[PDB]
Amino acid sequence: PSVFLFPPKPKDTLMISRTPEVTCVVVDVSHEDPEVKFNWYVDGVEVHNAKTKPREEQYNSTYRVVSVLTVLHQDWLNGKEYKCKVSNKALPAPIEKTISKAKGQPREPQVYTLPPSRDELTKNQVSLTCLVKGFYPSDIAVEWESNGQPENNYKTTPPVLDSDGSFFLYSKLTVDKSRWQQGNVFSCSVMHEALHNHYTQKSLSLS
Amino acid sequence: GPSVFLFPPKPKDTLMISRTPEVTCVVVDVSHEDPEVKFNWYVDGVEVHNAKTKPREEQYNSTYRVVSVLTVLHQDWLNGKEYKCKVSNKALPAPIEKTISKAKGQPREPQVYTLPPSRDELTKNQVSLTCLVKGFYPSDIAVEWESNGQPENNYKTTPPVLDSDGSFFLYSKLTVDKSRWQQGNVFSCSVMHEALHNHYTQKSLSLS
Ligand SMILES: *[C@@H]1O[C@H](CO[C@H]2O[C@@H](C)[C@@H](O)[C@@H](O)[C@@H]2O)[C@@H](O[C@@H]2O[C@H](CO)[C@@H](O[C@@H]3O[C@H](CO[C@H]4O[C@H](CO)[C@@H](O)[C@H](O)[C@@H]4O[C@@H]4O[C@H](CO)[C@@H](O[C@@H]5O[C@H](CO)[C@H](O)[C@H](O)[C@H]5O)[C@H](O)[C@H]4NC(C)=O)[C@@H](O)[C@H](O[C@H]4O[C@H](CO)[C@@H](O)[C@H](O[C@@H]5O[C@H](CO)[C@@H](O)[C@H](O)[C@H]5NC(C)=O)[C@@H]4O)[C@@H]3O)[C@H](O)[C@H]2NC(C)=O)[C@H](O)[C@H]1NC(C)=O
Ligand SMILES: *[C@@H]1O[C@H](CO[C@@H]2O[C@@H](C)[C@@H](O)[C@@H](O)[C@@H]2O)[C@@H](O[C@@H]2O[C@H](CO)[C@@H](O[C@@H]3O[C@H](CO[C@H]4O[C@H](CO)[C@@H](O)[C@H](O)[C@@H]4O[C@@H]4O[C@H](CO)[C@@H](O)[C@H](O)[C@H]4NC(C)=O)[C@@H](O)[C@H](O[C@H]4O[C@H](CO)[C@@H](O)[C@H](O)[C@@H]4O)[C@@H]3O)[C@H](O)[C@H]2NC(C)=O)[C@H](O)[C@H]1NC(C)=O
Repeated sequence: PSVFLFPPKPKDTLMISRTPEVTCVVVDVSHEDPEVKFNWYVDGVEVHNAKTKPREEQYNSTYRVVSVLTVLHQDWLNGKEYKCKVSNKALPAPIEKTISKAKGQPREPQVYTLPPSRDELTKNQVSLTCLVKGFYPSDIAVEWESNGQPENNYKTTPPVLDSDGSFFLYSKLTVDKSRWQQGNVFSCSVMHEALHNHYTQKSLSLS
Repeated sequence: GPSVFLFPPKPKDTLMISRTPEVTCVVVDVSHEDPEVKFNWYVDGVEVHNAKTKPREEQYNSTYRVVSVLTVLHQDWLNGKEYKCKVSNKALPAPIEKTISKAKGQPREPQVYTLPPSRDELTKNQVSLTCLVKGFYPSDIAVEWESNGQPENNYKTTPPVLDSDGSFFLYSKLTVDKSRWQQGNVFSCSVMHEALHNHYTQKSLSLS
């Protein structure tokens, strides 16, 4: 019997219209001892909002029990602590797990778009690059668009700790060479708490 | 009870015959009651006898740690042989077996591209030189930067990322003083991977 606690998605905390949530997952619940119990706290003050999702019977004859707590955007971004407490018959003592946003002064990301290398122009597809550096903490969302429509053939690296204590990442969008050569505009969109309106975009085109 | 961890060789050690690649079997949580541990090693299921076992080390939590190292042949690892470490201890009901090998699949040659700093970044005192490596399989790779034949210090590389075609990509970022870039120095990104000729390639970047 083990307990894991998961933070909300960055995009959910940065847009007021979306619903962020903390997730508490209990694994390795035996058939002999069901009836896992959940206690949730926020800065020590107990809350009663959580919902217990239906459990799954797994392939190795165990169960996974999930509890979800909805959180306010300003609570999470202010640094409040969330504690999940799990009690089962098989456990000797209740298990406590805690999570919160990383502490420290937030730092604004710098966004740079880089066109394909000239050597890549011999291929059928080319890579468009979006470098995002200098940001803190590491919670961030990156998306690509063109003509106001989302592009989907992109992949983003995990954040990497840089030598000055900030984070950086790269996002790579793959497009057909003919779309690049015709002059279409491609945009890298970045969402982070230290940005004005939590959002900025940078464009790239051959022109 | 004891736990067993098996570690692969470092990518640079398998790619240069002058270096020595090694597989490491590490056993933790050996009790003070039953400290005797036995190792058996197999390569493709055939037992080998040239492994080197270090003396047990007492930890501050009243347990022992034991390490056994097997030196491997470069061609054996690159040909996909499987290495098994088996650990026997009287506190166990059965021996513990762990297996490791190179990732399965056909190797694919990396494409290496260097990208100069963005124009918007030239207002800064430091600039970023970018090395993109894409299309490679498997993900075991080594990336380094140098200038004028001497290694550069201030770079960081992302972990490999699985792309949409089943191959991997990564980026490496070198941070340099703007003055060094604007004076026409040559910077070079070097890459080591099994699918490259001589396991090595290099690509340069300069103002010009
Ligand atoms: C019997 O079967 C059990 C279950 O069946 C599964 O078995 C598996 C082996 C597998 O084969 C499956 O086929 C099968 O279904 C099985 O139980 C295992 O146990 C594993 C460990 O023993 C456990 O692995 C851990 O996984 C977590 C992360 O798990 C998430 O990611 C995986 C993919 O990596 C997903 O598959 C999984 O479903 C989890 O999903 C994430 O969580 C939620 C819900 O999905 C998402 O969050 C929400 O998402 C919604 C949208 O869906 C909203 O967005 C919402 O807002 C969100 O909140 C989240 O997005 C999901 N993520 C992804 C990517 O999808 C890892 O964290 C573990 O890694 C640990 O590694 C080290 C080494 O131990 C640990 O030290 C470390 O711990 C912490 O690390 C911190 C670092 O900062 C540190 O600060 C802490 O101190 C430290 N703490 C401790 C105590 O160390 C990491 O935690 C680990 O890999 C499996 O997940 C689990 N199965 C399942 C299904 O969960 C049994 O093992 C098996 N055998 C037996 C004998 O019983
Ligand atoms: C008693 O104490 C032991 C020693 O710990 C010391 O004392 C305690 C009090 C602490 O202060 C420690 O910090 C201190 O070191 C404990 O041993 C540890 O046990 C845990 C498991 O219980 C081991 O965790 C496993 O670690 C794997 C990676 O380990 C590498 O990296 C470590 C740093 O991150 C490093 O310390 C290790 O030595 C090891 O280093 C590699 O060694 C090889 C060969 O020598 C080299 O080739 C590599 O280059 C080295 N790498 C680096 C980065 O240097 C993890 O991979 C592993 O996770 C895997 O399995 C888990 C499931 O268990 C999966 O969830 C996961 O996804 C992954 O697949 C696992 O976490 C730890 O390594 C042990 N420490 C040492 C030093 O051996 C005892 O646990 C403790 N016992 C009790 C009862 O308290």
